[PDB]
Amino acid sequence: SDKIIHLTDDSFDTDVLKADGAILVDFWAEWCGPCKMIAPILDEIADEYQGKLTVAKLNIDQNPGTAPKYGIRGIPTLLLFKNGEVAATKVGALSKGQLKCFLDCNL
Ligand SMILES: [Cu+2]
Repeated sequence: SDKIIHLTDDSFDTDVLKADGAILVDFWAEWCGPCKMIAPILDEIADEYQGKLTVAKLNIDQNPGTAPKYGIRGIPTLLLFKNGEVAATKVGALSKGQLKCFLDCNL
């Protein structure tokens, strides 16, 4: 969890929208079982992809406003930004194999 950027509604424009290169933003909440299931998987990808992209999470309990500006309907939802614009999204829980499948396709 040391390799994962903590986002807030206020920090978002700077950390994501203005970042150069690729960011994988994880929308999640403590009440979200399937969001917690993929947290470890996300830590390994921060690891293995450390030279390719940044991983970020935004808690929707404590930050209610950013997700609607993206039409996100419930969590987990992963958004891949490239230079502050969404390139692709993946809704629902997934496995390690499915997550790197998703990444290896847009990097
Ligand atoms: Cu860590």
